[PDB]
Amino acid sequence: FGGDAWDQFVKVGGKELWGKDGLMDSTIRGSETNVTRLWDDVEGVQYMGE
Amino acid sequence: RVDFGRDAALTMTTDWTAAGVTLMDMIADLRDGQRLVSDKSMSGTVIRDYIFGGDAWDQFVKVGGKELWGKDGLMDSTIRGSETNVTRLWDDVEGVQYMGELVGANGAGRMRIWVNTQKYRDQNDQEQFLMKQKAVMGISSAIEGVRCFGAI
Amino acid sequence: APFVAPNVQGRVIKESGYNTKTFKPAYVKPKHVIDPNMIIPRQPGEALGTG
Amino acid sequence: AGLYTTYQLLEVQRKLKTLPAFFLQWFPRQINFQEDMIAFDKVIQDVTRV
Amino acid sequence: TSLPNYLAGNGDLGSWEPTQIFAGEADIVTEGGAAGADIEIYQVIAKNAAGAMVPHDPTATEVPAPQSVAIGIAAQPAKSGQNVPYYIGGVFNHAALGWHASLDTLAKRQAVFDRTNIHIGNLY
Repeated sequence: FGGDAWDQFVKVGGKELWGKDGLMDSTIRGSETNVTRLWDDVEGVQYMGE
Repeated sequence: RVDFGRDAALTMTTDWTAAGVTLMDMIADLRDGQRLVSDKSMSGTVIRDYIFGGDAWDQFVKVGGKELWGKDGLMDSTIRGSETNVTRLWDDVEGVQYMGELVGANGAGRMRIWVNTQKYRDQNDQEQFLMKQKAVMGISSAIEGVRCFGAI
Repeated sequence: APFVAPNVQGRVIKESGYNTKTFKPAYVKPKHVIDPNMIIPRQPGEALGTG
Repeated sequence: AGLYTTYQLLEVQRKLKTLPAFFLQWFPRQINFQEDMIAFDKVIQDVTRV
Repeated sequence: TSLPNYLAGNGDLGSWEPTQIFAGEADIVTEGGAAGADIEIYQVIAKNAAGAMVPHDPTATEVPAPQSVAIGIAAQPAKSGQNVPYYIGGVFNHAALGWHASLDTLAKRQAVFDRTNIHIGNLY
């Protein structure tokens, strides 16, 4: 992702991601995604998980 | 003024009292700070420690304390996107105290939170807060401060 | 790096320079004058009547 | 003092800024060639027929 | 500002002459107050109509103005608005101090301080 693309992604999808029934709601065993919600704003390449 | 020559860009201002602000906007401001410091520093060191003024922390809780510790929120053990550990409840003291750690997943993105409300007596004998209360300061040991003593 | 057609000489690149910081410490000199009219009065721990 | 302010030099602060390699991880193969041009032959083989 | 110098020349680091301020043992007394104008080290300073330190200025006026009576010797330089530390008592070398114009000879430089705890004199 570019920075702006990722920011748009979190802006639009971060309520459904990390939400109830969302890809990360660990009560629901349909997935194992691991997208980190907080990341260092270093100028570089950041890994966000699967 | 013994100006140590810090870049003017690192003395930032934003309005957390403004309409529509949210927890992620506030953390965005703090990470704007983190980025500028990582860019400007000679060691490139990433800031891990934030010190909050009393009023700054009060505003921070007043705005983000619902998105934090809410469900779907940044602190919810059923959602594996974070390991934040910022406490619901804290002492109040004229001093410094540790509010916990605002971390991401595998140690990524962590920001240790401190609040400072310690007070000192001014040259004019007025009592004043040591840390600017309406502001947040990010700092790191990479500042490698030197305490300097000249000849008596 | 600059792309340069292999015929021609190549492009010259500039360096950039040091800067320095210099600091002189400040000086601090508090003092008190200890008069009798600050020695005489009762210190809180002292008894009533005959201090 | 007088002629010149004496000094202590404390250690130099070298910031060496770099662009670390990221995209080159998907270009691992190296070819050193003196010929004028490089050439590819790409073949499609629809072996999925009955 | 990096550009080396090539042509040969006679290179001097300047010169240093001790600035001996004191000329006696009368006990030294120091105060401090807001400056009303730019003040140099060891300049002789009055207090203007507002009570702020100002470089001494004989013949200021009409009745002579309060800038016209010396009151002390600046111990450190300062810009207007800043606090100036300054001596009020001691024996001082008349040459080390910064003096107004026309206040040249030692006779006049003493005449400015007879009535005070400051005295101003020669060095042998």
